[PDB]
Amino acid sequence: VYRAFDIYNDKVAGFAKFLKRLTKYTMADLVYALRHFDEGNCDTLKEILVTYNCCDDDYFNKKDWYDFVENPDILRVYANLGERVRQALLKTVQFCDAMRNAGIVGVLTLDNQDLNGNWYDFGDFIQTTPGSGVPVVDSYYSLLMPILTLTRALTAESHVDTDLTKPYIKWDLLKYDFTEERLKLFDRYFKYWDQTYHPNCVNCLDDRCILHCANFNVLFSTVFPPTSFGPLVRKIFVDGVPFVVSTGYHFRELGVVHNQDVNLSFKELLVYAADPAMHAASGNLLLDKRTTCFSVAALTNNVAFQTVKPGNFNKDFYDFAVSKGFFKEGSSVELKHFFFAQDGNAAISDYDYYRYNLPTMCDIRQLLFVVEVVDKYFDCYDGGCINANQVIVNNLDKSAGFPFNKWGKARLYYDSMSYEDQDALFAYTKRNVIPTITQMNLKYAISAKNRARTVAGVSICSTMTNRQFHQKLLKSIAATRGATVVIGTSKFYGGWHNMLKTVYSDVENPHLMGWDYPKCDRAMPNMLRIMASLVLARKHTTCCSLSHRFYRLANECAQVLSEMVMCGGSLYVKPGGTSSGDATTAYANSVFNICQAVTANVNALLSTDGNKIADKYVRNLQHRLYECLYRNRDVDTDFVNEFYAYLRKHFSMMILSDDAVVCFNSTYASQGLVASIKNFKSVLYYQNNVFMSEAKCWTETDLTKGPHEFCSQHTMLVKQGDDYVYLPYPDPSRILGAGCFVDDIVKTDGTLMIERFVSLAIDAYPLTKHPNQEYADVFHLYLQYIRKLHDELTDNTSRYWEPEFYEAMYTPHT
Amino acid sequence: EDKRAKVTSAMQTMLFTMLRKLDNDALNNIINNARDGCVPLNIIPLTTAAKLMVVIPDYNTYKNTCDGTTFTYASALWEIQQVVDADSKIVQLSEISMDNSPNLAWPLIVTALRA
Amino acid sequence: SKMSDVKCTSVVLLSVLQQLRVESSSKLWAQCVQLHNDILLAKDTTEAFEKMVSLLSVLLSM
RNA sequence: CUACGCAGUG
RNA sequence: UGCACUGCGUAG
Ligand SMILES: [Zn+2]
Ligand SMILES: [Zn+2]
Repeated sequence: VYRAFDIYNDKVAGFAKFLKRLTKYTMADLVYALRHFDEGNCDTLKEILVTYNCCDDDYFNKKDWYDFVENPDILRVYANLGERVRQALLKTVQFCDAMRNAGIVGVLTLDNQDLNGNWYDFGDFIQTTPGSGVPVVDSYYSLLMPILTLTRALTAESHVDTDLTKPYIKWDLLKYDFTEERLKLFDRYFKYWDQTYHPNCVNCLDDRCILHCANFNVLFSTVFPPTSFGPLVRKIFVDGVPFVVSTGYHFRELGVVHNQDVNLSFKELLVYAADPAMHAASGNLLLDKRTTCFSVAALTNNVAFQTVKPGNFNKDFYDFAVSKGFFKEGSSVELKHFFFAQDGNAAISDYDYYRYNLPTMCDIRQLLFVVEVVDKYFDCYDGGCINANQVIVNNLDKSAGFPFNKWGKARLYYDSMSYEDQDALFAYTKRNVIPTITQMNLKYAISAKNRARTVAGVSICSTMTNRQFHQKLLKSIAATRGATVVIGTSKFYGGWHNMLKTVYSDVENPHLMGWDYPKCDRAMPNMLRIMASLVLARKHTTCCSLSHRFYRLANECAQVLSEMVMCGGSLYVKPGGTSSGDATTAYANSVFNICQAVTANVNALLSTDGNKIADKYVRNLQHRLYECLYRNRDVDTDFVNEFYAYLRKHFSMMILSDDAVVCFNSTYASQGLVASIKNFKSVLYYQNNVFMSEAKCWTETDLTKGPHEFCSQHTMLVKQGDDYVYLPYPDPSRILGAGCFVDDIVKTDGTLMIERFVSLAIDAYPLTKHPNQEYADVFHLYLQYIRKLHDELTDNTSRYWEPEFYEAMYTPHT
Repeated sequence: EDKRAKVTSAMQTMLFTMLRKLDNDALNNIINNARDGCVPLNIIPLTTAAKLMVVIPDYNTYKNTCDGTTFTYASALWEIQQVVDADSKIVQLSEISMDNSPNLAWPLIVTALRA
Repeated sequence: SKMSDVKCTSVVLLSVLQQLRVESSSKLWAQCVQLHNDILLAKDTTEAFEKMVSLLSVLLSM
């Protein structure tokens, strides 16, 4: 039968299942089960859980037991195993010591350690000078890293004498530096990890070192009390008056960071106001049982509850549609989009979803190789730092955030700060960390689901600084055509056809897939967000130094990753994830999507047997992938180039910030050479801590039909000017709901309706070529309603109700 | 320019008002106790806030956390001063009970002072 | 159809209720919002009519 | 090209 | 009452 083995030799290499006192199952089996998870085949995981009293068989009778969102209690079950894992780690260290004492040089593999922690392998061990033994633990520890956080192995470290039974350790409330504790934990657990570990990322040599140190800090921080982390503040004298001002920050990932320009003007006033130190100090203590998140303070005497008003209904358009034969009984086209009202507890409830963000430790070698590969997808673009006068702001009448929203909009602050002041603030952010407060606001929009949606309005200072830092690269990406990232590419004037042709480019046996990210903005691991930030900042090689880039990363983390959240007059500490109001929201998520795809491909290739592979080139590629993953430190540029070319040839991706359309080879995916939907599910399981349902994922066998859905648009192949082209059309229900229901009564009727219905007709024209007659009739209904509105209002306006104007919008002339 | 001066004045006034709302008796204690002088922000309200506000979603959390007129939280004793509902009405202690729980506009906001 | 116009009637009833300062009372607003959301998401006509009748009774009470 | 307003997408 | 992209309408 099949057991998981991590093998390396000339003939074959990889971590996969093979046909080949001691316990029935080994640690490699557990790692494989938790890293290659398929609900259809969970026999090994179920037997391991049952045998060691993690849970009972009845637990598996319940459906969706594996899902974290549907069944969070699973997190408890896995935790029941964590202690065992911890023990194994300790034993591993002992084993290593013995080898060092015995002058033994060898490689330790997960498949040679039983679940009781005992090591039963004495092969590949070569005698050397006593005291000179140097074991290799890269593969073992790297593969075991993801399991440690999922099972919460180090929980015992939070108890006195590292015993779960005995009480918790009562750390000093004022203590914030745990550097010695981090060193002690690393020495006890990862003693033989030869790579240097820096608890404080301020002393990291490069971006890869920062990723390594942050990965270790993620695991080490779970032990320390939550109150210790956060902004560090001091009481100082300014102008003969006392002020409490932030002078540092404690990051769960980056350790302790101290501002370099601490001392005891408009720039200073904004720095103080944006700082949550004063607000928290002047705020009353708060205990909110409505959420599991940390509560800091309350700035208001009374709590505030916000409600979502119901949508307005347009009787003229609904009556017109009814008279023309729509909304009948049994009709295919129906109203499924509405404005869903919410109670006063909705907003906070939405914040509660941040509970799905969990401390996740990534496979550091895998993450390093994946980031190196991902950097290739962003090589064409150019980036750097720009001055204040080179910054473009689309809208100056937007909210400036808290507390800046009280006094005015973003225009007020942009006008108040001169270019020199903005440059001074940016330079200050290159030397110091400025914590900020982000407000949570309910968004009023159409949806087909009753769930409320929240957006994070960040402070003005963070937006300004991130703009000056990133706008060059962001504009470079948006102006590029034919790349994997398709931000800035219009679907009109043949853009959809161009993108689809680009995706299909040179695939031997093409099929299409598309997947979804459950709770993407909330459940995203902090490590992946840091990796995306580093990828975006890697364009600053010349214009910024190592210290400047690190301080910019720290500012982003303190303003995006674990900032202070303002909700209904109360302050909370965001566990993690990504804010939707960031200057780099779309692009960071695109980087995350590319990283997940590359990780899935890497897992698929290594999980293959290798011996069965009948292609010499693919076997050599797998062997070199394992070499560059678990055996070689320095980045191999040649192999990175080769793997990027391989992925581009057999894995063509079109990514827009959450949505991915992938063209992949039939035979390679069937043989496991290329990632499939199951690989993405496993990756999202052991990395993103979320279960991906096959219902939300789609696979298209035939290219002529096109992608099932992309950006809420479906695709049709239609005949235009003797040439067949791909044309995007929306769901008729969405357009009809937009027409019938409106945000406010101001846009209920009048001239302003003409523009709205013209835009809706522009969007809905492609439905005319759909085989269904009602879909086509939707566009004619919209045109006739535009005619009727013009008549009620009463030559150029003719073009609005003549279909040639909408014909022109989808032709490749422009 | 004039609006810039207005914003500067508003920010200064807000900071000084928060200072008036700030008390140094315990802040100086914690500052002097700390060797480095740096303290986490989150702990400042915990050990220095005179007033505590607790949000109660249901009666079960009510009995669990602050059932009586005096309760213990954050290693401190808090005595209740007021209990309002979601509608900002003065709910009395007697009214809070299992029998009358359905008639209360949850969540309940309870405000207490440090003992 | 009766389902679509029932949904539209529920939407307008919730709008007028909100304009009647019903949102001042937390529990009444919660009940009205729940009823309206269920009506919009309802797939059975009879349940939609029952919920619309309940919401109309809420309005008629005041 | 710029100012304002609107619609769609994540 | 957030960050971006795209397309329209009105003045220059
Ligand atoms: Zn480092
Ligand atoms: Zn730079």
